Amino acid sequence: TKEITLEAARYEDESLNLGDYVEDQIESVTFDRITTQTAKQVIVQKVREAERAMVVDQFREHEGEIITGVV
Amino acid sequence: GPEEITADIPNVGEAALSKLDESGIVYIGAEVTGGDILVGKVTPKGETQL
Amino acid sequence: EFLKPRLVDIEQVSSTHAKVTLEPLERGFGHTLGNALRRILLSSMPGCAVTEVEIDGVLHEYSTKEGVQEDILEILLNLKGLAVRVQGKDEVILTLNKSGIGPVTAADITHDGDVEIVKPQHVICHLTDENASISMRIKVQRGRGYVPASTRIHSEEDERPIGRLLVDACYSPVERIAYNVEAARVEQRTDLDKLVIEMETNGTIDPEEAIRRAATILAEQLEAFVDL
Repeated sequence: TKEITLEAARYEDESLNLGDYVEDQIESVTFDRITTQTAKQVIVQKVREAERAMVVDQFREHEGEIITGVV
Repeated sequence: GPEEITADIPNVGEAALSKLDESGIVYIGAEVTGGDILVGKVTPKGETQL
Repeated sequence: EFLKPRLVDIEQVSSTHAKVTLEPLERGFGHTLGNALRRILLSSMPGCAVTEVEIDGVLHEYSTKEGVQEDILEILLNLKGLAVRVQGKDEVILTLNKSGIGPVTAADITHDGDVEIVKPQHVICHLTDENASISMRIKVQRGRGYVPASTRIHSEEDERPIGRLLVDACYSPVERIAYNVEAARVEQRTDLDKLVIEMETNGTIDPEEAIRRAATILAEQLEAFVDL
C-alpha cells in the first residue's frame, strides 16, 4: 500500500515499472465528523499558506515595497 | 439545539478516545484511570463570530 | 584464628517446612549471622507468583460467570495463594480447562515438563452446573519483593484487552522464619555455638539453595566495604 511493486507482482504482468509514484489509486468520499478538529487545523494551515502566497505575490513581485512605511 | 453524546470530541489525544465506542460510551470493563473521559458530551454554542 | 561455619546437616521434617543447622560458630557471632540471615531470607528471594489471568467469559473481576458458586473476585483471591515453581524460563503461560461436577485443583492445570506444581491438593473453586466449563489462562513470571497491581500499570504498552485481569503479586517464597542459638558439640574445646534455623515455605524453594542464595547476596552486597 505504501509502495507498489511489479517484480514481485509477476501475476499482474508488471503493467508499469517498479517504483512508479504516479497517481494509481482513487477514493470516493470522507465524512470525518470526529476528525473535524483535524480538518479545522488543516484548514488553518491552508489559510496560512494561502496568506503567505498572497503576501509573496503582492510584495516580492515588486521587490517588497520600496516606499516609506511604519513599523 | 440540543447537545450530542457522540464521539465527536476535539483537541484530545487518540488514547483518550480509544476507550470509547462508536456511540460515545465506554465499553463494559475498561480500566479507566483518573483524568479520562467516560462519555463524550459536546454542546452547540452560539455563533458569536463569523 | 576463626572457625568457618560449614553446613553439615539438613532436616526435612516435612515437605512444607524444614530446618537447617550450622556447625562450629565462634561466640558472639550467633546473633550476627542468625538475625541477618533470617532477615535477608524473609525479605529478598526469587518468587514465582501468578501475575495475570484471562478468564474465558468475563469482562471484569466483579462479574459472576454462570455455573460457578464463587465470585470471580473470590476466584482471583483464591488463585493468588497458589504456589508454583518455575525452572525453565522467566515467564510461562499456564492453561486450565475442566468441566462437569466437582471442584478444580492444581492437578487440573496442564503440566508441561518445564513447570512443576508443588501443591496438587490446593483447591481453586467448586463447580455445580453439569455442563459448566471454564478455560482460564494463567500467567506467571519470576521476580522479587512485593509489586502491587496499581504500580505496574506504568508499562503503558497498550496492555488493555478487555479479557485480561490483573492480580496482586505475592513474591515471597518463604512464609515463617525462626532461628535460635545453642551450645554446639564439644569440638575438643569450650564455648562452641551452633544455631538452628527453622524455615516455613510454600514448597517452591529448598532450604539449602535458599541459604546459598541468601549468603551469596549478603556477601556480594557487603563486598562494597573496601574503601579507598
